[PDB]
Amino acid sequence: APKGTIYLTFDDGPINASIDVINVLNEQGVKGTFYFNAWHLDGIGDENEDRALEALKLALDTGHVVANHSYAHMVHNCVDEFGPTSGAECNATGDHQINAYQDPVYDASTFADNLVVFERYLPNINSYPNYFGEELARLPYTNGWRITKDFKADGLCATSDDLKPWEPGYVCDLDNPSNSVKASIEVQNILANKGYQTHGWDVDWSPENWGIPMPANSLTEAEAFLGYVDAALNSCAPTTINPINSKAHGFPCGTPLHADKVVVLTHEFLYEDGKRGMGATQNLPKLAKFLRIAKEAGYVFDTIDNYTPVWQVGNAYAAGDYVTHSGTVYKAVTAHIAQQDWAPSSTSSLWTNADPATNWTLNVSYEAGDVVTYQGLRYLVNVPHVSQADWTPNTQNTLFTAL
Ligand SMILES: CC(=O)N[C@@H]1[C@@H](O)[C@H](O[C@@H]2O[C@H](CO)[C@@H](O[C@@H]3O[C@H](CO)[C@@H](O)[C@H](O)[C@H]3NC(C)=O)[C@H](O)[C@H]2N)[C@@H](CO)O[C@H]1O
Ligand SMILES: [Zn+2]
Repeated sequence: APKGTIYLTFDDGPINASIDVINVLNEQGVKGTFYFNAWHLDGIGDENEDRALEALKLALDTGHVVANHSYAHMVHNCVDEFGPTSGAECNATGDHQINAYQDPVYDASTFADNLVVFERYLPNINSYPNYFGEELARLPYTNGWRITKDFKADGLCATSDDLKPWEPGYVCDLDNPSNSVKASIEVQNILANKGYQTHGWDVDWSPENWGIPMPANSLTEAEAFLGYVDAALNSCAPTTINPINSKAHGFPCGTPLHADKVVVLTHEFLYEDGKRGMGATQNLPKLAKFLRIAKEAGYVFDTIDNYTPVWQVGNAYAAGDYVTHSGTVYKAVTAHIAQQDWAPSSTSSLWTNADPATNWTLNVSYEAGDVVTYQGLRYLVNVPHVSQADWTPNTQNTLFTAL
């Protein structure tokens, strides 16, 4: 038996430093989840990205999961007209989390255009089992969560309308949050309706002190960081974390799917000797040590696509157990042994659809007070039922009422 499961996640690649992080993981057989922005493939990301596409292939060919972090990390929302140099301009002012989300519908279509750009550089990318770019996402700067119908969170302080949190006068206020944070929540609901899950994080391997001249140099030591991981296990880390920017407000603490797991967040550019410090010189052995000793401490590493386990012939499932089957979440209705001829489906009596989306869907267990969207209209659930073809919201005056 294992102590728990760590999910190593790496934001904001593929950059030339993705290559070196991958080789450290590959030396120890650990596989990681990589949330990628494809503008590094167009070389407009203002980093070292000569080998970005080489990095993307190395990740896929050595079995790491690739996931959708949007095309340009919402840098169009920081400049006034997004173009080649926008990545460089926005690094001058450092106004990244300021007005990070504005038009939710445009911002969300940035995840769509991400996929179009990947498939253009790696035209055979859909043939990799590891490519989850259509199904797994993470919002820039936001500790947001869309996991199941009953497992969602939101980062209510992750972005700002005016000031940075280290500037005098920054007041957060979860009761009326920033228009940027409001926009970020709409983006998640849009992605959820497209069939995505989104994962935030339990722990952040990041600078303890971003203000420092070389902020990559202040990365937590591995031994100490194993301490933050042991700290975070079953302790509902996303609400207790610091700063209040990276908090996941509304995290369903105690939820069963999160038990015995820790999602670690890091950035590849923290592992590069360069503009942010001695990243490779100081932190690549940090990461190597963390794998050796976290294994010793009793952990097993995995990738986010298994956080929600895949339905498997031969496993015993209990009522209320969550699985994934074709990138769609289901909750067991009936304890049973899963056999090949009754996998989850839109008509299974053994399973109900539990995707965190909000359009009306077949085989969902609706509670009263739920709202669904159907043929462009919003209906409210008057009576708890499991939906089926005959009960479309626009024909069942009893079950649904139009808003
Ligand atoms: C500690 C704190 O006050 N806030 C934490 C955030 O720092 C952090 O979110 C991360 O912020 C980074 C700084 O903005 C940001 O890096 C930027 O990313 C873009 C895209 O790669 C680059 O163009 C910028 O150069 C880069 N900025 C810098 C200074 O390197 C990260 O993308 C973003 N995730 C989160 C997670 O650590 O936690 C907050 O609490
Ligand atoms: Zn990011």
